[PDB]
Amino acid sequence: RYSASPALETKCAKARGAYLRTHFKNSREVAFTINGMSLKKAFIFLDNVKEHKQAVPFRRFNGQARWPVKSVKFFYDLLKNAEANAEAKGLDMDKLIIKHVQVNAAPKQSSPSHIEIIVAEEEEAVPKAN
Amino acid sequence: KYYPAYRENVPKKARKAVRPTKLRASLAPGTVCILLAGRFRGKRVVVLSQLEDTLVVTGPYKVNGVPIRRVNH
Amino acid sequence: TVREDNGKLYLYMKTIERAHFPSKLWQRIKLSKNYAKALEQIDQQLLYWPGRQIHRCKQRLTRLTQYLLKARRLALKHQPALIPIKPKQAHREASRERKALIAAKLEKNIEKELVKRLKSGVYGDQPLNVNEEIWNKVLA
Amino acid sequence: MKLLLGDEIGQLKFIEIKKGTDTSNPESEAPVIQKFGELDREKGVLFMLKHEMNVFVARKNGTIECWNVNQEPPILSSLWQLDSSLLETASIVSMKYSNGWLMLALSDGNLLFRHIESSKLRKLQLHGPLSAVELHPRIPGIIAAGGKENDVCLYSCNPTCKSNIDELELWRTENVVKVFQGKNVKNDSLNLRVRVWITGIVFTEDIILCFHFATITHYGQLRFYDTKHGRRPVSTFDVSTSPLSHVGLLPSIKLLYFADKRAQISIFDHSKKKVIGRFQGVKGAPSSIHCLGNVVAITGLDRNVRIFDADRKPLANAYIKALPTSIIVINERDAE
Amino acid sequence: MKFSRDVTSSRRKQRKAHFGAPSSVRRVLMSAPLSKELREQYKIRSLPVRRDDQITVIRGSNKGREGKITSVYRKKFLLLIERVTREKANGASAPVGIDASKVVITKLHLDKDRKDLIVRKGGKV
Amino acid sequence: VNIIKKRTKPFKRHQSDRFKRVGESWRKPRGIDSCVRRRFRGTISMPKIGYGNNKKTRYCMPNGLKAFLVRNVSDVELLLMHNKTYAAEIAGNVSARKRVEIVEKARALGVKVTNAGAKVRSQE
Amino acid sequence: KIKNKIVRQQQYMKALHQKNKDKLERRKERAKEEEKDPEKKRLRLSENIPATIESKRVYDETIIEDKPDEELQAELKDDEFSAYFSEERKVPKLLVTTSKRASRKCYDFASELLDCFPNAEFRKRTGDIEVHEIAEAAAKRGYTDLLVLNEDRKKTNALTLVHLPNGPSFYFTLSNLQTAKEISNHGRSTGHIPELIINNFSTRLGMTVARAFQSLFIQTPQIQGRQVVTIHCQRDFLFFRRHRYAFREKSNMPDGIGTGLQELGPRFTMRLRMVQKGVWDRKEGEVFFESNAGEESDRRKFWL
RNA sequence: GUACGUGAAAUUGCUGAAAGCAUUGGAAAUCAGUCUUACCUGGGUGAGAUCAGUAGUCUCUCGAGACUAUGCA
RNA sequence: UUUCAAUGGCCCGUCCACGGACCAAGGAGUCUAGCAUCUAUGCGAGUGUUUGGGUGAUGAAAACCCAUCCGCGA
RNA sequence: ACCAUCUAGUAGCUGGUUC
RNA sequence: UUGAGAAGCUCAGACGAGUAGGCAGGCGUGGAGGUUUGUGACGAAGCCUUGGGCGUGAGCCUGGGUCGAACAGCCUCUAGUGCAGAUCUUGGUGGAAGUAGC
RNA sequence: AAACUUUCAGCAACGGAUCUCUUGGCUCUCGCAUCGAUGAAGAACGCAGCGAAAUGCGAUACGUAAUGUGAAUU
Repeated sequence: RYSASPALETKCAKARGAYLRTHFKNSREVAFTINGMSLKKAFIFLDNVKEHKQAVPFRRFNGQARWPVKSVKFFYDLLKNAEANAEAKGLDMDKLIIKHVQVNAAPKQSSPSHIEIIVAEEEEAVPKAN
Repeated sequence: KYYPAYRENVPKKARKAVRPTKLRASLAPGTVCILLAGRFRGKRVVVLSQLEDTLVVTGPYKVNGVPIRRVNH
Repeated sequence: TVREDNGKLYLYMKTIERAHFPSKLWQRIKLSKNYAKALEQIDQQLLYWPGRQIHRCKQRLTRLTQYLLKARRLALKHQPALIPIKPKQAHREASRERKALIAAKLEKNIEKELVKRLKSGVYGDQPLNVNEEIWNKVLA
Repeated sequence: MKLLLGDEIGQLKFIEIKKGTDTSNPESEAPVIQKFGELDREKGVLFMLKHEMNVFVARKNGTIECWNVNQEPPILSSLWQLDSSLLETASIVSMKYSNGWLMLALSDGNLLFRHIESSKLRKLQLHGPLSAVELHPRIPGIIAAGGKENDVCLYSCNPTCKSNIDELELWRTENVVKVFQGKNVKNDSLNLRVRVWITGIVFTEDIILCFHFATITHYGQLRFYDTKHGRRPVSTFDVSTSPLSHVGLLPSIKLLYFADKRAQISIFDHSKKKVIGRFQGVKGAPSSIHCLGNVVAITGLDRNVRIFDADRKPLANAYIKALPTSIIVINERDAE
Repeated sequence: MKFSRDVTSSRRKQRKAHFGAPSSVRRVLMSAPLSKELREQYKIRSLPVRRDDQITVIRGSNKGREGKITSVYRKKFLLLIERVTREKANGASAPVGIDASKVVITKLHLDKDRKDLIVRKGGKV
Repeated sequence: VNIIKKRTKPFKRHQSDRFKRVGESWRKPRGIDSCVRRRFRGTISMPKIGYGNNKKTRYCMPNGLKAFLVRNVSDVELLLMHNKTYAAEIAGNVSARKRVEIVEKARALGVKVTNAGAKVRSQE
Repeated sequence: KIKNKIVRQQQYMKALHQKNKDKLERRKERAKEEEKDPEKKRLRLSENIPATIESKRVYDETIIEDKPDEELQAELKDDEFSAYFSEERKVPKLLVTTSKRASRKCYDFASELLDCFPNAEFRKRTGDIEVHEIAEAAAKRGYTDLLVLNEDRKKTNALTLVHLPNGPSFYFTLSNLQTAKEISNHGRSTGHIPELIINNFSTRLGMTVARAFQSLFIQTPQIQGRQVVTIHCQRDFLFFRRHRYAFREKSNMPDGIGTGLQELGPRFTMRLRMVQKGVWDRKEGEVFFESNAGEESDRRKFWL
C-alpha cells in the first residue's frame, strides 16, 4: 500500500520504485525539496538541478546544498511515470501537484531506497450559492 | 418471590431519633432576611413562618417580585 | 433441592437409605404455582429436617420463581435480534468495497452525468448555477 | 410442462417451458410465453383453481373468469361477478371446487357458493376473521375454516357421509352445522396461552367421516388433527419461525409440504415426524405452490418460476418479468 | 485399535510412507467408491480409479459434475475429468484436479483384468 | 459496602522507562546500593502489604460485583443465586453463536454481563 | 517443488528473468511492426480490450433493456411509489429515528442526514415504541417514509427504511461512515433542496431500490443552490455522497465544460441485506429479497 | 504477489498534534459503564392445570411423577 | 494518553575501578551414586516382591503373583 | 611450526548466576 | 440467624526498618495423567492497542484491530521452567556519517 | 511564525521474533547376521532426466531379462 492518501482516487496518480540502487540519505533530501510543488515546476526544478542551475538543500543530513545527479535521475523518471499514470487515468495536467513524495530505506544489499510519489489535482473550493 | 433469596444483611437498629430543628435566634418570623443563594440572590425577603428545616419566606410580590418560597436557614 | 423443568418447579429429595441406587436416589414432587402453597409444600415434605436445609430450599424456590417470571416477561417484550459478526465476510466485504469505490469513479461519474444533464437542458433556459461565460460554450 | 400463471397486474401468461430450461444460463432457450388478460392492477389475479382441464381465475375486484386450456391460447369460456358490497371491507381468501360448486370465501367470514350449471348462488355466514378455508376432497359437503384468533371448525353440511348427495340441496344455510371445533393447546412452559392464527388447512386422511386434517398457523406451527381422538391437535411441530404461508399434499410421494414467508419450502414426513429435505434455490416468499403428479411449481416474489419434482430435484426455472400471484400445472409431461 | 507390532501407528512413518509411496502404491491410494448400483451389482465397495472411467464429483466446488477421467495425476494424487476445468486469465481452460475419494464411479471401464479382479474381490460380473 | 481502592496506579518496575529491554512488570530491586530500594524521597514506591485492599470488597468491580468467567450457558446458570454478588464475563475464545446464547440466558437470570455487546450486531 | 528454499528462489529468479526478456522482445518486435503498419495497431486495440468485473459480469436476465418496456411501466404506474411519480406529485415527508437509547455519535450523523433533506423531521426514539408501531403512528400523522438509524457500540451500522403506510421496507448495513469534519476540503450546506442523481441500477431489483431512494427527495430541486446528492451502485455497494458543483472550463473534458465538486457530507456506503413487502417486521416480514452471503462470493455476480 | 503463513522489538521515512522519573490537579483528546418496568392491590374479559362433590394410559413406590381425553364453577 | 504547572528527583549492576550502543532469541545449583537428620507412608521383632521365575488375548517394557536366598534389625 | 584427540586438563581466583 | 469448604465462620488485642541467613504462602512456562456433558472456521493460538477490569505483587481477565488451526481452566505428575548485565553466544539495527576516505 | 530538536499517534519500510506446523534429529527396545583376487570399500569419468552443490545407472549407461500389479509418465 502507499503510505498516504492525500486526495481521491479519481484525482491522483501514483508511481513508485523499489530497491533502487541509490543512496537513501540523498534521496530523502531531494524528496523533501520537491514535496508540495507542482508537476510542471518540479520538472523544471529537476532539470535545473541536473544542469547545475539550482542545488538541492540538505537539512537533516547536512554533513548546505549539493547537486545529487543519481537521486534526481530516479525522481525525474518516477515523476514522468506518475505524469503518464495521470494521462491514462484521464487527469488534467495543469493542476497536478506533488502531494506525497516519500523515500524509505530498502534491504541493505550500500543503501537502496524505496520511493513512492502521489500527484493530485489542486483542490479548489466552489463558491457558496448565497 | 417473598422468602428472601439472599443473605439479606438486615441493618442493625440505628439509634438516630429525629428531633425538632433548633433554628437561629435571629430568624424570628417577620424579620427581613437577605437571600444569599438561588435565582433570587441579593433580594430582601420577609420571613413568615419557621418550617421544620427551612423558613417559609416571601417578598411582598408587589415590591420585589419574590413569591412564596422556602429557603434554608 | 429445588430445580426447574419445563417451566415447572420441583422439590428433589434424597435419603441415605437409597444411596446405592442412583436411579432411585432422588424422589421428586411438583410444587404448586401458588407461592404460599409451594412454601407450605416444602415445609410439609421437609418437616423435622434441619432448619438451614429448609431455609436453603425456600431461597432457591424464590430465586427460581423470579427466573421464571422474567423469562415470561422477556418473551412478551420485543427484543432486537443479536446477530453474530463474521470476520471473513467482513474482511471480504471491506476489500470488495475498496475496489468497488475505486472502480466506481464517483467524481467522474457525477461530472459526466451532470454536464450531459446541462446539455439536455434539464434546468431552465439559462440555469442559475452556470454563469454567462460558461453557458456561451454550451450552445457553441 | 405446460403451466400458466397470473400476475398482480391481472395479466395471464401461458408458459410452455420444457425440462432443463434455466434463464440464468445464457445457453438455455427461453420458454415460449403467450400473454392475455387485463393490464390493470385493480384486477389482479388472486386464485387459480383447476377444474380438471378447465381453470377458474379470481380477480381483485371479484371478476371471476373461466378459461378452457384445451385451446391455445385459452379463451374466456365463462365470466362471473360478485356484488361490490361484499368487497368494501372483506377480501377473497380462498377458492375451492367441490362437486360442481365454486367457493369464494371472504375474509370477514362470508361464504359464497356458486353452482357451475344451475348458477345458484348461496351465502353462508360463519365466525369471525377468516384466513384459510378448505373443502373435503372425498366426502361432499365438508368445510374447514380458520382464521386469526379463530380455531379450526368443521361445518358439515350433511350429518352422515354416504357416497353422494344431490347438488341442489347442498350448501343450504339451514342445513350446515359444525361437527368439530379445535381446542387450543395447553399453555407453554412460560404459562403463556398459545395464540391461534390459522393460515392453511389441508385434509391429510389419504396419506395417513373420520376427519384427519392438518393445519398451519401464523406462528410457524404445523398441527395435525384426528377428530376421533380429540379436539386438541394430535401432534404439533414448530416447523418454522416465520408465519407459514400455505400447506398441501404431494400425490407422487404421498407426503406433505409447507411454505413460510421467508422463502422456505420443505416437505414434512409425518411417518418420521420430521422435515426431510427442502426445495433449494428459491428466493422471496413463495406466492403459490401447485402440485400435479410428480412435478411441483413454485412461484414467488423473486419473479421466477421454479419447477422441481417430488424428490426436490430442480427440473426447470424461468423468469417472468412481472410480479406473480399464483401458479398452476396443466401438463406434467414434457413439451414433446 | 491395532494389535500388530508389524504395523506402525507413528504419524511420522505414516506421513513419510504416504508421500514417498511409489507409483504402484499410489495406484491403490487413489481409490473411489462405486455408485450404489455398481456397489450392489458388482458386490465391491471401492476400486482404484482408471483413465476413461465415468465418475460424478461428490464433494467440493465442482459437486454434481460428471465426466470421464482424462488422466490420473499420481504425483499429486489428483484426478482430471472432462470439462471440469478452470478458465485462466488469458482464456485458457486449465484443468482442476480432484481427490479420487471425492468422486464416485458410475460406469466402470471394464477391462479383462477388472473382471478377474471383480471375481477375485468377491464380485459377480 | 463501597469498593475502596487504596491505590489506583500500577507499581512500575524501577528504570522500566529507561530501557525497552526492561519490562514494566514489578521486580523487587535486588541491588544493595539501590537508592529506590532505600526509599529515598521522590523514589517510586514498592509493593507493600499495606496497599492490600479490604477483604470484604476485594475482587469487586466498581459496580460492587465480582467477575465470574463463563464459557457456556451451563456456567451462567450457576450464578442464579449470586446475581447480586457476581457478574458473568464471557471468555474471549467463546464464539458468537454461544455468546448470543449465553447473553440471552443470563438476561432472564438477572445477571450482569460485562461484555455482552461483543462480536455481535443489532437488528431490532 | 524444489524443497531447498534458496535454489527455488534462484530457479524462480532465472525463470523470471527469461520470462521478462522474451516478453520484452515480443513487445519490441510488435511495436516495430505496428508503427510501420497502423492497420494492425488499431486492429489490436479494438479486440484486446482489458477485461474488468463489470464487463465480465455474470449473465442475469433481470437486467432491463434501455428501451422502454410496456409491462414494467404497467406495473410501475399503480404501485406503492406511484403517488410520487404520478400527476399527484405528493411531496415526501421523512421521519428520521435512531435505535433505542442512542448516543451523541448517532445524533452527530443523524444531523448530517437531516441537512441532506429539507422538510425532514427527527423524533428521538423513546420508550417502548416499535418500528411497526411508529409506521402506523407516522402514517396517521402525514409522514410517508420512516428511516431508522440502528447503532450499537457507538457506531451507526445499519439503516432500515419503511415506505409508509405499507410500502416495501429495505434493510441496509452502513459502512465507512464519515462526517463532514472527517472529510478534507468540505463545505457547509445551505437550505437549498438538493438534486439527486442515481447511477448503475440495472437489475429490476435495482429499480425497486432506486425508486425507494428517489421517493425520499423532493421532486423539484432548487437548482440555484447547486447541491447534488449522489446514490451510486457499484458491485452492489451503494455509495451516498453530497457535493457542491460549479461549472467551469476543462481542457480534458469532451465539450470543454466540466464541473468542480466540493464534498458536503455525510459520506457513507450501504449494502442491501433485506427487502420486505410491507411494514418492517424482522420475524414475520414477507421477504422480497434476502442477501445470501455464500452467493455473493462470486465477485462477478450482483443483484443490484 | 515467490524480497510470499503469522510478521514482535530495536530501527528508518512520511503525515497529524503538541512541547522546546514521581506527586497532585488543570487544559485538550479519548473512554468506561447509567437506570423504567417493575411491586402491590381492585375490577372486567376470556385462557388453562398443578382445579374438577370428574374418567383412562405408561414408569416408579397406597401416592410420586409423565401423559391423553372432558369441563372452566 | 499527551502536555503544562508547583514540588521532589545525582546512572544501573559488580567489586575509585569494572561491565553497559540498541533490540530480539538463547544463557548458568543439574543429574546420579553414598551418608546424616527431619517429616510423611506401610508393616512392625521383624522388615524389604521387581537377581530371577510365574504370568499378562488389547498392547505384554505395564499391572499382578512368588520359590530359594540375602540385607539391615533383633 | 601446524593439525586431531586426550580435554568438560590444573581454580585459593575473575566476571556472571533468571518470578 | 440459616454464618461446617471445622482446611469454615466469628471475637479481641498488640505489632510492622532490614544486609547475611532461616521459614512460609503464592504467580508463571514446556510436557504427563485425570477432569471441565471445556473453548474453536459464527475464528484457536499468537501479535498490536491513549479501550475496560481484578490482584500489594508475581500476574490474570476482557473489548477492538490483525490473524488463520488449534487451545485452555481445575486436581495431581514432571522438568533442558522465569534474565538487564557475564568486554555473554547468535542474529538484526543504530549514532558516528554520507564523516574519514577513493 | 518556520526549519531544526524532542515526544506521541497513524501509515509505509526494515527485521524475522512469536505462535502453529514438521517425510528431521535424539533416546530406548526388539529381530537378524550378509564385504573382497568370482576384484571390495573408496576415487575418477561418462550416460539421461534434469535444479544439481542431489539421484539412478554403466558403452545393454534413469538400466536389459524374468515375475507381479495391470494402462501409464507430466
